[PDB]
Order: sequence, then structure tokens, then C-alpha cells
Amino acid sequence: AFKPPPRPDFGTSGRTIKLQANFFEMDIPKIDIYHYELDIKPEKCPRRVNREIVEHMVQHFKTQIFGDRKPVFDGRKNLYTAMPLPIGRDKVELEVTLPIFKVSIKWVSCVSLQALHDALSGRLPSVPFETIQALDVVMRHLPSMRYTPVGRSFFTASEGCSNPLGGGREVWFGFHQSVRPSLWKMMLNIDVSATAFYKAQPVIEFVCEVLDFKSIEEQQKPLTDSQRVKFTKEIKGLKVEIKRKYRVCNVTRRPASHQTFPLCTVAQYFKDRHKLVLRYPHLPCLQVGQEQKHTYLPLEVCNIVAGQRCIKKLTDNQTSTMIRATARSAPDRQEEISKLMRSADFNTDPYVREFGIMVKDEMTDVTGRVLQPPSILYGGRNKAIATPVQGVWDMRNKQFHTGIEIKVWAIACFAPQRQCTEVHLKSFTEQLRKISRDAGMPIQGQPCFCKYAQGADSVEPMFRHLKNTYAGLQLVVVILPGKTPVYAEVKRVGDTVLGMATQCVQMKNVQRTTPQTLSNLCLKINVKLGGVNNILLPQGRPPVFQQPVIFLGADVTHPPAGDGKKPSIAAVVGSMDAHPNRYCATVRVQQHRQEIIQDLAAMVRELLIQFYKSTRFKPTRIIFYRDGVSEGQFQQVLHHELLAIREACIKLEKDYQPGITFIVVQKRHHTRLFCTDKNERVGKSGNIPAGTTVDTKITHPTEFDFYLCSHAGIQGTSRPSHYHVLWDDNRFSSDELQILTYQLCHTYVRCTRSVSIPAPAYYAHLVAFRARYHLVDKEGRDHQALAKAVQVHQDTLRTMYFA
RNA sequence: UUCACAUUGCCCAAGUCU
RNA sequence: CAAUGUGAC
Ligand SMILES: [Mg+2]
Ligand SMILES: [Mg+2]
Ligand SMILES: [Mg+2]
Repeated sequence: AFKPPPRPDFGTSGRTIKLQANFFEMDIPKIDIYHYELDIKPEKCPRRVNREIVEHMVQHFKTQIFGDRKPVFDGRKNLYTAMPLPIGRDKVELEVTLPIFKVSIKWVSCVSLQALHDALSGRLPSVPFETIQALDVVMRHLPSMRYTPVGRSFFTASEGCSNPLGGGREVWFGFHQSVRPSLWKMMLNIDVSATAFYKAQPVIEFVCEVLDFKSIEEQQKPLTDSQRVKFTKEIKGLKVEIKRKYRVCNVTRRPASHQTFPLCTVAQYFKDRHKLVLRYPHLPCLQVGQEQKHTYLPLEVCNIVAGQRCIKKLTDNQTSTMIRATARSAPDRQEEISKLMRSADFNTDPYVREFGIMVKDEMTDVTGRVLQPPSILYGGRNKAIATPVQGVWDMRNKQFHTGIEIKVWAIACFAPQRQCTEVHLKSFTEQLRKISRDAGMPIQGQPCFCKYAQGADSVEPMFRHLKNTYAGLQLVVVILPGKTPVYAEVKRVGDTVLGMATQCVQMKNVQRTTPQTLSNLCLKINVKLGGVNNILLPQGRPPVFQQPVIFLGADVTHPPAGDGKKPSIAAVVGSMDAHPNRYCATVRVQQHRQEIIQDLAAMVRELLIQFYKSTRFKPTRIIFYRDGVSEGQFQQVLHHELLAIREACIKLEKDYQPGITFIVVQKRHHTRLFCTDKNERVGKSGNIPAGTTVDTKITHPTEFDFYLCSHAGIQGTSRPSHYHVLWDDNRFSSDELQILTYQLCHTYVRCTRSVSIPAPAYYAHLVAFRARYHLVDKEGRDHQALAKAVQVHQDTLRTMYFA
């Protein structure tokens, strides 16, 4: 349960496409570099302070140490040199004074860059991480002090333009940077990005932006409690400067004119000690430093210090502004990356140059293949076949594979009658039934119940009424006035309390209908009621389908930024037929920000039991698409989850030992692919076509991984989903697994489109997000309560309630 | 809460010294 | 999924 399998072979399927990748070839010398351990007393210091004290150390001790110029530093305890120092293994004790630190330098090892060549060149079977790490510290050294680091990125205020967001916020532009091995050479992966920062401005102006003042002196009265509290919400925890830098822990209730402390008042303290007649004595003070102490600063002598990222959620308007400032077509993104690289000129970086590293200033050429889509089999009399083109098809003149006959259905309208009238409801009903009939999901007559209601309180009694009164009720259609707490209450009651199918619809989509919205609505309804919308052309499926096989999708979704106690949510779904089309779901709450799926063995067990009850087959193979695990987590996640899958098999039966293929799906990474030739660009966004596959050149040097961009790019630059096989009892070839993966992206029931990840992984998200909806404002005994809230009713268990 | 795509929010990463 | 865009007939 540990070593990922070797790349079995290379894919051959599909016509070829010329692509460029945002990977830049690196020439690394075949030489040793030297590793040194450091430690800085005191070590509570931020990473950036350490880099300063080490920089001053290098220039200061230039002569009795560090004669061999230009070491690089990782911000804590690791230092590299291109040539060795006059150190020996002997520690060395040094003192440095920062404008008072002791630092010791112990040698630790060499890092043979020659061995890295070999690990890339099939000589060595494993890629030496420590060597990659060292190169990464080299490449990051200068920009970590020149710009503001944020994760694997770097940001800066852009020269000559501003992008204010308002509320004291503005857009900074930046780039991602990382060092990757590949089938070819080392790769410098660069991508542009953008994120919100606070403006380095006088706190006074910060006040005026936050409170929506055109200016100060507007007015000269002290702030309302309402104004003061809002300001306090914005600036608490931010850094300010007066030489001196402080973190704001509070805003005082009193103005500086009257705010006092044991020496005296604030206006007068600055008048006497600093000859400062405050221009705005009526305004409060910032509390800074130890919250137990009484260090107060008048607003007027304070600026927001530069380079503080905005952590808090952006407002709706800010968000709008942000989108508008950063939205880029694929060709425009490609050009921005290219521009940025020539601009960056990594080869003039003196530290890169110290280690004799060259970086190519143009994107790597790679060849892709565009896989053929599957054909999609519909039902009805005709049993129509739909042929995807550029990642899209449609249902016009096609009826579902297995369509549900709707005999008994109700409507609850929570939108106000004066806005969503009985006339709207009748027309909507008439249009829906038309579409549903063309779709082969005949809504056989009028609803058995149609009533207005208001408020979350009215939901449960209405639904209890409905469940008790109308035998054979298949659906409640729920009209909502827009965003409302009622939606989450409908799903609480429908999904977990009473076990009743619901389909919510926004009022605007009832008032004004279109065929496409209504048709998409039917796709969800048919599914919710147990129907099969369509299936993969059977004879066009890869060979793996000749034997019972179950397809699992798995995801964990973590709490938002800044959260502290909300659970993370694990979801696992499993196919329940051979098409494969129908899925069932499992879901758990688990520990805050834990990626590993804790209860996975019990989840898979459930899915396997339900698969047998639906199909009367025991799977011979299990295919496990595991979403969202980053590289730095492959081995941890696979050790626990692979064994749990086995555990589930083993505790069911017998030496029931079906082969497992464990695949990590990453939609979010920093690889971007672009059409080399302008005439391959698809649509306004100019993206690579659906089906573009890459498993050469930029992928892993020994393991089994590939990019597949399964979807049509509508806007921006498409994320090519990445697939990495951590385990494979089934010995897929590249072709069969890539084609399987692609084909699974055409089985997603909520649209007649090839989506960006396979359907099982997509459903797992939907399951996790629904649990999250079940926990709204409810997030050992804690654990039990939350577990209970995400638990669907018995009659919901076997359904695609998440669709 | 018709739907997909895309930006952010998510494990690793990053962050924390009068 | 939520905020915001681009689209689907
Ligand atoms: Mg996830
Ligand atoms: Mg961490
Ligand atoms: Mg949206």
C-alpha cells in the first residue's frame, strides 16, 4: 500500500494537437551544492525577519565566513551554498545585530544535482525531494525579500496603475512559482495571479474609504457607535506604522481629546511630548500592542503598513470589481505569462546565477491528443444517439433512456403571490409538462396540491401534510423568491426528516421560462425520481466494463478562510449499475481541515452493499477517483484510504479482493495549456478543445499521470484536470484509463455536456455541499449532533437527492 | 434555488516577533 | 456550494 505504479506506457489514442504549457525548462548544473542548518535565537520571529537577519549576516561576516558569495535561505533553518564554506562540520556561533540575534551554522550534507539528473534520466527510480527542495529555495530566495510571498506565489503593487476595490482594498498582481521534475528537464512552473491587499495609506483615508466619506471633516463630530464599530471591524488585527510597527487590537470608544491612561489624555500626551496639536481630536484612537496595556495612537499619525493581504471575504461589489480586473481569455493569459517571464528575467537573478541555473524564457512545447467523445444513447421509441462536438451535445428530439412517469406531484410556492401569481404558476406548469413530455418524463396531469406559504416555519407542517395526505407522491416542486433561509429548511425536511423528493426553482425562472432552463430542470427531476437520463453507448465503452466494476468518487470540503471549528466534510458516491449512470452517496462530518477520509472503510462498505443489492454483482474491480489531494499528501492519503477500501472488502467477505485503481483528480493546480496554433483555439475564450490529453513531456518522470481537459472552455482559461494513479491492481494501459476517465465525464446527469472532472467526483462535491447546507448555523457530543444533521432519511439513502 | 465554464473561498503550501 | 462574471435556446 505505498509505491505508485510506473507509467505503463504512453497513450496513442486521438488526433494530435500542438500545445504550449506554462512550464519553463531549467538547465541545472551537474554539480554538488552544500546544505547548512541554521537556528536563530529568538525563533518566534516571522519568516521574513529571519531572512533579514541572515541577509545582514552574509554581508556583515563577508570575510571570515561567506567569502564564497551568495548563499540562499528558506526563512527558517536551511541555507544553501554553491561552493562550500570554511566551516567544517564544526558549528559556528555568530552574533548579528538587526536595526540582537545569535545564529549558529551547522553543516548537514551535500546535495548532488548530478543525482537529480539521473532520477530524471531513468538511472534512479525515485526523485530526491530534498534536491527539489533545494532548487526551490534557490528560485525563491530573491523574490521572497523583493516581493510579498503568499503560498507558492509572489505579489506586488503594480507600477503605474491602481486597482482600488474600495473599503481600503486594492488588487495586487503576482505570480505562482514552483519547481517540478518532468519526463524532460526540471520545469519552472509560472502562472500570473491577483489578490486583494490593503492600501498603504494614512489611517485617516482608510477611515474615509470604509465609512464612505468623500473626506474627513465630514463631519467634525465624533463617530456614531455604528460608524465606530464598522471601522473597528475593518482595522482590528491590521498592522500600522508611525519606524514603529504595531498590530491594531482595538478602537477606543472615546476621542483622543478625552481618552486617558495612567502616566494623562491622548491629545495632550502628544501635545506635550511630541509638539502635536491633533487636527482631528474628535476621532477615536487605535489600541495597539498588548491588549492588557494602554498603548493608544491617534489615527492621524498612522498608516496602514504596505503588503498586507486582505484575508476577509470581499464584498459583492469588490468581488465584481475584482473579476473585471483579472478576467482573461486563454490567449491573453498566455501572453501575460509570457510577458511576465521576459520581464522577470530569472537568469539575471544573482542567486540563480550563483547556482549556474539557466531558465528558458519561452513556454514548453508539448504535443497533446484530442480524444474522441463517446456517443450517448438515449431511449424512448427512437433510442436516439447523440454525438458530442466540442464537448457539448443536446437532447432535442431525444427521450430519456429510462424516463419517469410523474402521476402525483405537488407545488409549494414560497414566493409572494403578488409577485409569483397563479397565472405564472399555471404557465410554468404548462411549459414544464410540454418539455417533460418531449423529454420522455411525462408529467401526466396537474399537481395534486398547489398552495402559497411564507417562512421557514410553514415548511415542515406542509410537507408532513403532503406526505400523509397524498399516496404515491413523487415530487414537491418548490418555488423560492430568491435567496432565502427557506431553501435550507426545505432540504432539511425533504432530505433528512421526511425523505421526500424536492425540486426548488427560483421565482424568476417561473415567471419567465425558456426551453433550455426547463429542459435542464427535467434532467434533475428525472434523476431525483430514479430515472436514467442517458447512457454511454454500451459497445463504445472500454473493456473494463466486461466485468462488474464499481466507480467511486470521493471528496473532502473544508471550512472557509478564517474558520476555526467547522467540521470538514467527506463524501463518497458509488455507481449502482453497469452503464454507469445511477449513483448512491455517503457522507460524514469529520475533523476540522483533515483531508484524509476518516470513516472511509464504512462508507465504501455501504456503497458495496448497495451495489450488490442493485446489480446482484460483486465488483471485480474498484475505481476510486479521489478529488483534491495535493502531491505533498499522496502518501499519507493513500496509505489510509487504500487500506480502508481493502478493509471494507475484507470485512464483507471471504478474500473478496477486487482490484483497486486509486486516482487523484486535481482540478486546482498551476498547469495551463494553450493552443500553439491560433486556428485550434475554440470560441471567444480561445481554449484548447474538449478531450485534449497530455501524458508526455511535462508529466511525471516515472509515474502514471496525465492531464485531461475534458470540457469546453466557455470563459477565461480552462483548468486542465490532472490525474495521478497512486495505485492500480488492474494494470490499465494509458489509453484505456484516459478514455475511461474521459468517458466518465460524459455521464454527468445535470447537463448534456462533458464536464471538467468525472461524474463520480463531481457528485461527491454535490454531496459535500448539500451536507454543508444541512449544517447551516448548526456548526464527541458535538460530533454526534453534527453527524446527525448530515444524515439523510432512510428513504433518501438510495437516491440522487444531491442532483 | 435550471445548468456548465471561470475567479476567489479548501488538504499541502502560506501565515504568527501609551 | 456562496459571492461575481461568461455563456447555453
Ligand atoms: Mg475537496
Ligand atoms: Mg500546514
Ligand atoms: Mg453562481
